[PDB]
Amino acid sequence: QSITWNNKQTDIQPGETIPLNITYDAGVGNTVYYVSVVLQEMNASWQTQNNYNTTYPVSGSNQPNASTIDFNYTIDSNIPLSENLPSGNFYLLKIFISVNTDGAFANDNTQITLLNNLE
Ligand SMILES: [Ca+2]
Repeated sequence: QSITWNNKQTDIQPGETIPLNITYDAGVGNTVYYVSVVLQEMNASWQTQNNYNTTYPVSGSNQPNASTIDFNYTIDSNIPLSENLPSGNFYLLKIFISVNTDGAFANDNTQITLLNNLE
């Protein structure tokens, strides 16, 4: 199993939408269970502290095991800016595929900065 976010960007302003282009493949012998995108606040040990707006752009049965999709992912306008997080904490855009009913996973989790471009 594999998954890539093909059009990465480093930052986003809360309230904006990221137009994700995502390639995934469940892998030979596997069946896609879902593809999920969720914004996470992490600590310095890469342990999740908060999860925001969990989405499942691929889900259900009869989905293609491998495809490239476009998916608009929104950051709520009131999620705290990166500069206002506790020391060492950061945002990670979790982008991942589950195969075989959560039997195995792969990810293209990508660090992102939430900032206010007016400031
Ligand atoms: Ca990666």
